[PDB]
Amino acid sequence: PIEYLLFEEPTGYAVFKVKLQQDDIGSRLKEVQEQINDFGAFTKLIELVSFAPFKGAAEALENANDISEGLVSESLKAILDLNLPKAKKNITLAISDKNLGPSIKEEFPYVDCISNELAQDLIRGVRLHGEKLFKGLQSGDLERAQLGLGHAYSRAKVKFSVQKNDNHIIQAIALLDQLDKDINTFAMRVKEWYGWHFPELAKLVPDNYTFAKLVLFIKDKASLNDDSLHDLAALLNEDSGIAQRVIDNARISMGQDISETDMENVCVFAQRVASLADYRRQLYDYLCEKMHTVAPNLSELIGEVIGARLISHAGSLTNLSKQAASTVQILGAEKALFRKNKGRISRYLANKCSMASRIDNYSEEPSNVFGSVLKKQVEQRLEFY
Amino acid sequence: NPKAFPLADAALTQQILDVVQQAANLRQLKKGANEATKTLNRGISEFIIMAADCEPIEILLHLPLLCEDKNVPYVFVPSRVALGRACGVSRPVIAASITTNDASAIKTQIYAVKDKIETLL
Amino acid sequence: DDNMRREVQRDLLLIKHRAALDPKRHYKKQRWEVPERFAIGTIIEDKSEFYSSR
Amino acid sequence: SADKVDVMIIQAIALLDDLDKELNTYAMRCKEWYGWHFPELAKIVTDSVAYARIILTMGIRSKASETDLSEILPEEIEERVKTAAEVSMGTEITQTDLDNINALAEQIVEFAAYREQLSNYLSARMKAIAPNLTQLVGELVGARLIAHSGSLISLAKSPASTIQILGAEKALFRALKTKHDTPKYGLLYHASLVGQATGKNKGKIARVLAAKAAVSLRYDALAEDRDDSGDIGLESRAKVENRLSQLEGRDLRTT
Amino acid sequence: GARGGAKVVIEPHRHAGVYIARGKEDLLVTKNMAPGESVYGEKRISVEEPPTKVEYRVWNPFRSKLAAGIMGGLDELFIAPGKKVLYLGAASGTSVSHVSDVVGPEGVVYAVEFSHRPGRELISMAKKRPNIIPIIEDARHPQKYRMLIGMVDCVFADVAQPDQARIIALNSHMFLKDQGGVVISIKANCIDSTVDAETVFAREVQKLREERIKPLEQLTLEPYERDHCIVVGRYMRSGLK
RNA sequence: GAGUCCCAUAACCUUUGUACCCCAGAGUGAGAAA
RNA sequence: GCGAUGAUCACCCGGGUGGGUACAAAUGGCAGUCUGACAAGU
Repeated sequence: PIEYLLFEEPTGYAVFKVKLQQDDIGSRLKEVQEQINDFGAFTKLIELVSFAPFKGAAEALENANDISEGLVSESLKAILDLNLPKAKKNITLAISDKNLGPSIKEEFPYVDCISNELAQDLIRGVRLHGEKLFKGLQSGDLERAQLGLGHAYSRAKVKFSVQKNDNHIIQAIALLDQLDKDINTFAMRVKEWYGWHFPELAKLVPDNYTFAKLVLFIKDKASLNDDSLHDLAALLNEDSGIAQRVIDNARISMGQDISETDMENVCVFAQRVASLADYRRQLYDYLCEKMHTVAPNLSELIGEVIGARLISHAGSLTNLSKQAASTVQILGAEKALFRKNKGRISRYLANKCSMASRIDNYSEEPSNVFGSVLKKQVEQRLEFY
Repeated sequence: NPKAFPLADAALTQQILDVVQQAANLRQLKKGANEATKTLNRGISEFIIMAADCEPIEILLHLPLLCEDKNVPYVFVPSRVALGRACGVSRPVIAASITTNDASAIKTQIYAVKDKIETLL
Repeated sequence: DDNMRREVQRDLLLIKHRAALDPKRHYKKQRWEVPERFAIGTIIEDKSEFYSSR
Repeated sequence: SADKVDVMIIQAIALLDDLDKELNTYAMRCKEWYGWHFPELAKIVTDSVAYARIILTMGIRSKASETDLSEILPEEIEERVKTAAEVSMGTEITQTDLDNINALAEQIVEFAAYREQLSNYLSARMKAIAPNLTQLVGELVGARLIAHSGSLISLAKSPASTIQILGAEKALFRALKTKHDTPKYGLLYHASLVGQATGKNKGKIARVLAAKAAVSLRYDALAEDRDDSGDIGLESRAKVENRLSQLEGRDLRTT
Repeated sequence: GARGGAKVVIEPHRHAGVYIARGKEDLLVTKNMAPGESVYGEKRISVEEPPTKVEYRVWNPFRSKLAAGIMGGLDELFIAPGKKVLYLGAASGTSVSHVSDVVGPEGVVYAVEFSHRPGRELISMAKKRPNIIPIIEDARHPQKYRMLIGMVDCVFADVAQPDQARIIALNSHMFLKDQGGVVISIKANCIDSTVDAETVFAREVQKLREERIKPLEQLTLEPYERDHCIVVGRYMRSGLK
């Protein structure tokens, strides 16, 4: 007595019409089970009459939760209303879920829901062939929508959030040290290139970042004016006296003058080193802020940079928390993060560090109150030994 | 809802602690969160007892994640000072573990309480 | 590759006869004819295993 | 003359190889870090510079609906990233995060912008210090040959055979000691002419091209009054092409 | 034994998608989908291939029951490359991540878990592995997540509940294909602690036959686990005779 | 005539410079001080 | 005015040698730049 079948698909809802009804008494016979697998026989049983795709991803999740609780979304109300004929005698609808049945009946008094094994068997067929039954109707791809909906449905129940997230910390550290290496490497090259044109400056201004900025100014050593002397004197300070030495030594040096095109790169290349240092300063401050937000307790106890390195070593804040006190100590024992009486404080700090991580990881909005008192406790231990 | 969950009642807590004190006498009790973390890792823990009044609780909330993943029962007792007294040590204890031993003289009592915690969870 | 670098060849010959390397090991019985597809790899320890297994 | 120092060549090529590595790691870092927000991009768009430009045009998946990416990506690829945007698995990110990831992206395009500038500069230098060599082997391979020897003069004092196999000492010097056959391409394998050849002709062209390379190279290094025209290379290039056409024209199979 | 820098010979296992790393000791290893990281701190093997650096993960039998099944010599596993697998009782990525490795990028895994504390970790691992669909929902009610699961070539159930026989049946009826695989891990203490282990295994097998699952094989997991057995069966809707 | 394709753009060893170490590791688990 | 939120657990004359861990450099070592007259067509 089944006449219509309702199927819920991540793309949308599909309604079918059952042309022929399969044998009830022989339902367990091998033959009636085999026809479910064969597509040639199955098409004779059911046909697609309607398909209403969801408007968007957000709609799919709303119906995914509504279907989970056995509630009838506005979309499902529409498709059934459009299809099911008005009906002494009631149109029969096959649904997978028994919990969904009463909800449909309240909305539509004239439809009877069936979810017995006969209905379950047809649903098994529809799920089995999937897009093949849609006769080319646009269901997108049933697998990609399934994947996207699954993460959406799951995280909604768990209440996953970005505030808890600490992967941002891990990425910044791997980038911060990489910036530090690259700034040094290129800054070294800037010294060599401008070293050829005027080697004595690389001795005068050892600080590379100072050297790069000064090279942007004194492109050609031949240019020497008292006004320029003041301008380069403004760069850094004359306490070292480099302002006077460069003016004097530029007048008198063995530096070999290089081409304008090569000069053009020393300033351009020095500019790139300047930008990276500017970016590295920005990224370091971003890391500092994020630790205070993510792991205020760990960051306050040891420091923003050190704690982030400890988090990266464990691979995640959660991994750090689950570890025992002994394991955390050897976690930073390769870079001496925590460093006989010297060893005792290292071990003592390790236990407190492990305690700090637990508070950060399992609190939705960690505060820094416990981290400070934890640190003062270490300070008293520090004074004692 | 509360982070410390589930919390054993007065009737159960006295039964739990009575097992704790005997396990201490038989050298089958591990005391402290760090010890309890090791036992779960080694898979030698019968079940974990925790203190619900730990200040803050968060310093022992890594155990439930370990306890469930290994399918080891766990329970909260209201008092840490009382739990420490049961353990046989002179300081409060926030977490304890009952080591696994099928040859223990107190096997039946451990299994009796272990059933109650499973139902309570 | 058909080159069959002698360093690789000696490695596999040192695994066919691994029972005699150490007098306290005494592995199971097996033949291990050289497979036609294999690769050589280096283990990477966990950072937590710095003292134990590194 | 300031325009005839080879030490700029050896540093320029050394810097270029360093840049190709660092630009790669930064491109990689952006792919995981921004891929957190939207992991499906890396599979769709593979080019690093293109990937960075997507972040620049649209900061967040929400912008994918209205933001137009046509200049970066073709039509069929560009709609894919729109479809992935609505169904994606990634987490939303704060503006503080976006500014930092956005800053990293600008470094990617900036380095690519500067990398091509360095390549052009090396081309100008190679065309001014050894113009004949560039006409024959090419600027990029030409620079590496100079850098391997350490100086233009030292390469000039090397015979043609060494220049053929300059970049394959390990294979060569392994082969000599063990009484096996020796390599035949070395560093010149990336020369344009050798690429045009096929089969065993690659080895023959490598021999012919290397011999002419030494002639064009020696005229570059030891000529007191060299004109920056490359005429010796250009006529040398014609001979190699003629040898190539005749060498390729022959067919082993019987007709 | 298997220290850091030691070199090993990687060769294929009899089961597709599983590899053996020989040496002084033998290790069961699966190819890593997300190279460069370990999900539960296992040892990893790095191989240079033309050159790209592939990475392998060590499979620890004492942590994953399925791995203990391989070591004891299960004849048939329906988990193979390019097959959809429904993993019930996915506490975390300890064993699902390895199952995700075997199926390959082409296959998929639907990880089903109930408790939320491990679920958050299951989602986190899932993002690194695109072919894992995490379902944080009770496996006793397969209908709640029917939208999220298509047909699955095999069903693997590690759920530790007394009524697991009902869980396996309901999920198999909805999602498992005809002639599809069923693999179940049974812990006798969990089902019935009063009676001995063998009766529970004998009792549990009977329920599967009632539920139209033909048991092909049972294996005990000692010495890795005590009181455990893995039963591999085929879902024969047509007839078990 | 002749192995680019086991990164000579490299690996390994030695020397120097810098910064740390001379305790156990799945570390142990109820003592310490008087 | 303690503690399971964790107690306890190489050499030589204040100075110098020995050994270990991370990085950088070396115009320091391994370390030595292939053969040499034929070939292709009718």
